[PDB]
Amino acid sequence: EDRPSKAPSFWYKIDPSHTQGYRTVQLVWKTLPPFEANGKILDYEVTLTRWKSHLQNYTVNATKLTVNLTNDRYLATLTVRNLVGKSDAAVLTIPACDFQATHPVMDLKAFPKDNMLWVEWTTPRESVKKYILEWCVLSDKAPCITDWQQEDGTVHRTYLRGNLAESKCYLITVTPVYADGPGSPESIKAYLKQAPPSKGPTVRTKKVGKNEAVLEWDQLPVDVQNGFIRNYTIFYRTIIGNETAVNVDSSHTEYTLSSLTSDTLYMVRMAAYTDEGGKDGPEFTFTTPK
Ligand SMILES: [Cl-]
Ligand SMILES: [Cl-]
Ligand SMILES: [Cl-]
Repeated sequence: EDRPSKAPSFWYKIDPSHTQGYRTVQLVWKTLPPFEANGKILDYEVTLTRWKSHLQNYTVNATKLTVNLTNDRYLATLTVRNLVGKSDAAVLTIPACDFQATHPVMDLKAFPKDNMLWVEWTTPRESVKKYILEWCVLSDKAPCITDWQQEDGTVHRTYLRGNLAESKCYLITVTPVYADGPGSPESIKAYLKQAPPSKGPTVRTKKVGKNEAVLEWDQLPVDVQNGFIRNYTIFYRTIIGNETAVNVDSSHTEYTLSSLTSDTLYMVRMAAYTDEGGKDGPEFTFTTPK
């Protein structure tokens, strides 16, 4: 048989340590797909070498390792081992603490097609070794827990290899990786599929005159949007009259109704719209003074 056929995908997250002078580094990798593992994975090995210092090695039986690094630059390697031998290594530079990330991807966009969420960008002008893509759902009913994947340096379009949901807003971040460290990240929001909002805006009067009323409302919580809100519509009518409808820019949170009749009972509601349709909020009432 054969040893594993490629290095695992390999990345890290870094934070300040409780110990002065150190950084807590969470090294992470993905279990190779079975076709690349070529047999039972026995374990992994990480090495860490600080510039002009002694190499540290760790045997790991898991897909994550937490280490304490100084503020210096490190070379990190990861190999996966099976009964036959060791894979080629995944290699990263973990830069010194004064490292300035530059050279982000340009023209980042994301869009659904064929039931996958595609992400594409213009390649940076530098030689990219590989890319890290990260994503999480934006929601007030669940924290942003990231999943991630790795791409070869020649890639400029790919799809997220997760099993995603419709009507959820994904925050997607693309980071180029260079020989000397990560590039600066860029992020975009996108939906695998949009739907009409689950709730409409709740409208209230700020001020009411004989012939005008100032309305205001809070923006919809992201969770209930189910897509990018493109615009609102205000519908209003005298108690005895026909309905009037006026469109409102999605970036606004106030609007003045005009040409109102004095001494009159008004009923009013608003709807919010995504590309897929709209949803009415609750009806509200006010009476103009005489
Ligand atoms: Cl991956
Ligand atoms: Cl965006
Ligand atoms: Cl008025």
